[PDB]
Formats: sequence, structure tokens, C-alpha cells
Amino acid sequence: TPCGEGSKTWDRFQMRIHKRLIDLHSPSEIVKQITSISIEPGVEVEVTIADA
Amino acid sequence: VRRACYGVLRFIMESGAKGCEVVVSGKLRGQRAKSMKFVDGLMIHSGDPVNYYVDTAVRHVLLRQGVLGIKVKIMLPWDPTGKIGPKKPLPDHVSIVEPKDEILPTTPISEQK
Amino acid sequence: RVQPIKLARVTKVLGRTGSQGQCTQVRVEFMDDTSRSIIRNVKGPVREGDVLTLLESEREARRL
Amino acid sequence: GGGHVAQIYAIRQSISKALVAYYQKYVDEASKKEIKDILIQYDRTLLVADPRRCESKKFGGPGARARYQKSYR
Amino acid sequence: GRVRTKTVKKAARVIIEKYYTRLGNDFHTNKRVCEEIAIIPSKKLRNKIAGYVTHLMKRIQRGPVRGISIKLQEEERERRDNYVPEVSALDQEIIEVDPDTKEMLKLLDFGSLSNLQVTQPTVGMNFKTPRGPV
RNA sequence: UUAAAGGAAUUGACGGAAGGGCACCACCAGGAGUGGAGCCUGCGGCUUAAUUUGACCAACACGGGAAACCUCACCCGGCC
RNA sequence: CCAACUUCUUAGAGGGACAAGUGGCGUUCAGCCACCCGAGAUUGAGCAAUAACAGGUCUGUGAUGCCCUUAGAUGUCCGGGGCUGCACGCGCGCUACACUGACUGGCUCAGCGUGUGCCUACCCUACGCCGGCAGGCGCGGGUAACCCGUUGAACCCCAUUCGUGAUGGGGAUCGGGGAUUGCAAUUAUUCCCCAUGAACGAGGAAUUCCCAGUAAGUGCGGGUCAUAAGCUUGCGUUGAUUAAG
Ligand SMILES: [Mg+2]
Ligand SMILES: [Mg+2]
Repeated sequence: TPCGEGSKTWDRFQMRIHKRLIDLHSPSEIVKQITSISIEPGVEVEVTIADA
Repeated sequence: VRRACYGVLRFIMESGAKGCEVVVSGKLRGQRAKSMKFVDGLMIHSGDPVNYYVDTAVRHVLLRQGVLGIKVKIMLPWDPTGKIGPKKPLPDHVSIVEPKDEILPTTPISEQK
Repeated sequence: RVQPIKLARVTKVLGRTGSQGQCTQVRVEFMDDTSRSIIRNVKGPVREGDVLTLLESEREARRL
Repeated sequence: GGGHVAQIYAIRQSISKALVAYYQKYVDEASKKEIKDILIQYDRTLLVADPRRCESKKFGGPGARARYQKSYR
Repeated sequence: GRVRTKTVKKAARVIIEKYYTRLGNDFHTNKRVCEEIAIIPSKKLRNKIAGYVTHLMKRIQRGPVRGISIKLQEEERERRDNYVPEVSALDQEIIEVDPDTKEMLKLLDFGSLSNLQVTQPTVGMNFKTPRGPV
């Protein structure tokens, strides 16, 4: 409610965020041509630093 | 407010809409506010399919007296399976396919291919 | 004076009564002959067919 | 998981049906049906899981069903 | 709380109309036929339509329900058209009349053209049922 | 002295009017209580320079309002 | 390669339940009621129409009409004070009135979730040593299924003491001291310690909420938060009693 009047109601918003993970033994040069095959605006992909 | 709402209500329904309804509320002709609504077609109200079959838009019109309130919602068609309408058809109706005319059930005949 | 306290078996329950759905009518049989049967009223959950005890034998059922 | 009482019902269920699934594999089911004869007519819950769970709270009371006290005057 | 709604019933009467030879009195096979031949938008009303489909399998194999399917309907073309009898219900050549209705056909000049042995009306005038509630 | 009074039907709403239903924000069978006490916190009243104010089933641990200052409106002063 | 695997854990796709099977009832209609099998034969919620209310909100809003004031400003800031002032009435609560308990010591199990910030200063904390407690320094870890954390939660459990007393029940009121946050603690912020030890013995009329993991007991976490919960919102844990004229 935008004020104090009403009948003590509550709305419950939630946002489920998902996370997955994959290892590779790959060279760090061909990682980009696996990176440049999707546009897919609703994801967030990150590549681990190569020093391991 | 009555001429403007008909031109827009005619224009949603001639663009291929499953249904639409527009509510304009505020200080109309008179000093007490009221609401003119201009429903048309069929429109769902409850469930989750009124989250993607509809799009709602609430806007304001600042006139010289008061402020008007526009509230337009269109119910979108299932058909195109593509740009303008959703996939995943409306869950309360069943599309049954018609069978073929069922020729040759009769007495046996054999071939070799 | 002293009536024999007569145990009694119910046949078909005749639905609720008592203006609040609190009492039910049972039409007991008298545990000596099922030919001799009167209509009565009890309270609490009944479970058709079972046996209940009568401290008094015959006065009246729910009837104006 | 669970609590002091909900774990000893769970291990009761566990060791009762562990040897059942041992006997359905490493001996015949004739011995299994003979002992599940025992473990069903006496309180079936030693090898079936009780389905009922927490049944979440709502926004008007201290628990899931009850309410805060309504006042009028 | 069981009672099935309009969209389940109307979509199951249209199945049994149109795919009756491909069905049977099992639930789990009719669930799979309607899955493959009808677009159901979820799993819950799929087998809830298939439930009422099997309910009509035993319902119409005992008799003619609202059943425009072919085989129950073609079998009553062997009732309306068949049973034309070998001897008539009309041609008995021995039929009874009364002395006033033979006077009706007497001015039709059919008095001796016919056989028409007569019965007489039992002479009472006891028609016009007694009046009043009892 | 007055712009209505009135008639017949219609839809409502209402009936300490009938019939059929239904709900633990209704009752029954009960439970835990609350109302009694101490304290917490909101409201009225009182008092106050001010004790800012909104709201009176569907107001009263509600304005997500647990204010030390800031929030802050209100009161007493001074700047800009 | 000095091991395989997925039961438990985590999700993802798919399956499964439909009154389908069996008896009874009903126009043998819709359906209802029992049983079978099965994890389950009604899990709990979100949305939610038409027509409205002179319901609430101009103090959420650079949403806004009109009116008011606009520099001795009803703008804005700063210092102090107040929204907490108390013969009283009422509303949500918390703790209780004890032995189905309170102490003291043992022994043992959670789930939801949150964590270092653009402005933004301050986050969650393990371990090691100082203190009797609140706390104080050192040394790390964590932008998190990686660390706090295998979240060693309370109730309960098992032993000890107390014994029907306003008692070792109850902890209001109040004095003195010690710490932490903050620019500032007095009208006590909160916390800790010793002392003081009040009503209250189950509550009239009246009234509220609720039918299964429900009610109730019991702690835990988000929100608010520099400081902080008797509040709310979530979570487990123990678990019931019953018109064609
Ligand atoms: Mg406002
Ligand atoms: Mg005692």
C-alpha cells in the first residue's frame, strides 16, 4: 500500500537466479570462438583466468 | 475523449487483435471525475496467461485542468508462432486434428516393394 | 422404579437434528428382538450399526 | 537433518527397509514377502515415508492458519 | 470436487466422435492416443480428458448414448429399415367392427364388398370417469 | 394554501416473510487464549512554548512511523 | 590416473493421479460413498470479473489542477527542545502466576536465509592471546554449495538441588559500577555485574483465532539497523485433545 490504510496485505516478490559450471582443458585462444557462437542477452558468462 | 478512443479502439482491432479494452479516467466534462471504458473482443483476466497474452500500458495526460489516466491493454493472438504473438497456446482449449478419409481397408491385396 | 439398563443396537441413522447439527437420530433395536425397535436421539459420532446403552428406555424422540 | 524425534523415526524406517532391499536382491522375494507380512499389518509406516511437511506461514497471523486478534471497539 | 468442467467434456465428446475405432476401455492407452492426436496444452487436463474418454468407452458400449459415431449409428439403419415382416400387421383378412361404424361404410357402398364380421359394444355407457378428488 | 397528490407495472435495496443453499473473519464439540496483574507499544483525554500530523468489520506494533541529532512538519533563536 | 559410483546432496528433462480399478447408491445421467493398488485419492499459495465506495493516500513521487505563502519567506540550513510529557479509558503484544516446574551440570538434533557498499563512511566472522562478564588487540578467510558452517538453535532428553510458602515461582521497581556505537547517551541507546525483590495463586460480563504437521509450546533468520526487537515477515523443531398492431 502507498499509505497506512488497508487490511495488512503483503506481496512477495522473488527472483530465482541460476548458476552452472563447466571445466575445460582447452587452449586459451580457441576459448573465444566458443564464446562467439551465441548472442543470448539473458545470460552472463565468465571465463576463468588462465593461470589456474 | 470519445472521438479519440474510438479511433484507437478501431485501430487495435483492425491490426489483428484477439481483444482489447481501454479505460480513460479523470476530470471529464464536469467537475466530478469519472471513468469511460470502451471494452471490445474477448480478454482474459486471471491466471498466468494474462502476463504474455496481454501487454498493459498506463499513461498520464496533463490537461489544463486535472490529469487524465490512460490504461490500454491488448489481448495478443496465438497464431503467428513468431513475431507479434506468443507461442504456448491458451491452456483451456483443445485443438483436435481431423482424420483422413480412410480408403482401402478392405479385402487383401499384396505387392512387392 | 428401576428399569433394566438396556443396551441397544442401531440400524439406519435418520440424519442430524437439534438446531445446531449436534444430535442424531438412531431408531435402536433392543438387543432381545430386532422386531421391537424404537426411534431415539444421541449425541456424538455414531458409526452406523454399533451398540449404545440406554439408562432410560422409552420416552420420546425428536417430535413436536 | 531433522530433530531429536524425527531422526529416530527415520532410522527406524531405514533399518527396517534396508534388509528388505537386501533380501529382494540377495535372497528370494519369498522370504521378503514373509517378513513384509509382519512389517505392514503392524503399523505400515516402517517402510513408507510420511508425506506431510512444513505447510508455510501467511501474512496475517503468527502461524500458517491462525490469525492475529481482531478488534472492533 | 470431482465434477468435470465444460472444456474437458466438450473436448472428449469430440474425440469419441472422431477417433472411436482407435480407442478402448483402458486408461493408459487412451491417454497416449489423445496425446498423439490432440494438442493438449498441459499434462493435467490431458489425462483428465482421457479419464472422461474411458468413462464414455464403457458408457456407449452398453447402448446408444449421444453417439453420432458410425458403427452405433449404422446399426440402427438395420432397425428403421430392416424388420419389414414377411406377413403384415394389416393383412389379417379377419378384423372386427361395430354396428354403427359398419353403417358408416354402408353409405360408402362397401357393405358387402368386405368380409368384416362385427363385434357388439358392451352396453353400459360407463365412460366419463367419476368426478372430484375421490 | 400548494407542484404535485395519485394509478398500473419494472429493476433494485430492504423485511423481527417463506423455500433451497453456504462460511471456524458463523455457530456446535473443543483447544489456545484475550478481557484480571506487571511491562512493551499505538489511540483518546489531560497538561504543554510545542507535546507535528494522517486514519476512527474495511482506524488503534497502521503510515513498513524501533524519533537520542538527521529524518522533522511542530516549538524557541540565528544564518543563507 | 597413486578408484569407481550417484544411494543420500544439488538441480534439469521426463514420468505419475485421471475418481482410473472393484462393490454399493442415484433418472443406472451428472455424480456421491466406501475399498484396492500407490509416494500421494482434497498440499499450500499467486493471480482473480461486471458495477462501484464521495474508503485511504496531495506526508512516497520532477504524477498533478486550483488556492495560499515567496526573502522579517510556509524555501533551505544550523544550535537547542519536542513528537517519550501523565488523576485516567481503550486496542495489538511480551513475561508470568510454578513441582506436567525452577535451578545447576551433563548429553544431544535444524531449516529458510544473509554477508566488504557508484554516491556510502559502516559487511559476515574463524582462530590465537588478554578479562569473571560486556568486551579489547593480533592474525586470517569470504563478493560466497568454496569462509563463518558439518550453521554443535532452544524446547526436549538424562542426573542434581528445591519442596506448596507470594518459595530458590515471578522479575517489575530502583542504587552503585563497568564497557561498546556515536559528533553528542542527561529525559537512563544498548549490553554486562553485584544489590533491591512489587503486583500476580489462573483471571466477571464480554470476546478473538483455529480442524492436521493444524493449534500450541520452542528457538532461528530477513526487514528496520552507526546503535539496537517485546514489532512484523519467513523458517524449521515438538506435536495434539474435538414491437410486425
Ligand atoms: Mg503523496
Ligand atoms: Mg508445585
